[PDB]
Amino acid sequence: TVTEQGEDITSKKDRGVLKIVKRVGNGEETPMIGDKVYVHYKGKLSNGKKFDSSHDRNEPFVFSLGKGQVIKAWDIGVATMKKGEIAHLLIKPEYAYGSAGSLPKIPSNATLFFEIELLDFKGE
Ligand SMILES: COc1cc2cc(OC)c1OC/C=C/COCCOC(=O)[C@@H]1CCCCN1C(=O)[C@H]2C1CCCCC1
Repeated sequence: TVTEQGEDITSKKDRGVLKIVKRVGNGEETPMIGDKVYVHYKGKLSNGKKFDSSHDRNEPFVFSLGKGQVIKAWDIGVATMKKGEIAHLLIKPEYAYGSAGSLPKIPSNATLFFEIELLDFKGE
């Protein structure tokens, strides 16, 4: 395998967000912009120095798709997913925290990795 694998799901096609479907989902609907979305996730910096998971909070993570409550990669990435799907996302800094970073958690120009399971979504 290669590092830069997965489908480029960016609009600009700059391979900034690469997606692999690891578990196929059910039903033909993906969420609409503005839908409330319910997920479980495991995330990390590619340097392995930091890790975050919804399981640490012992409850699904909920956000409104496409409202910028999460990094760009998530708004783009979760919009592509079916209910029940598990996907991996490899994310360059331009679709995460950029050259400014987000200290102390996220250094400048960080690459991020997430596994996300789309549990459900509801039209608000
Ligand atoms: C567990 O707490 C955090 C988790 C992430 C980022 C954080 O601040 C940048 C962060 O600090 C508290 C702030 C939370 C508010 O949302 C920040 C935006 O977070 C995000 O957009 C993405 C996706 C949704 C789950 C959290 N996200 C994060 O990047 C995590 C990081 C934490 C470090 C490992 C890689 C993931």
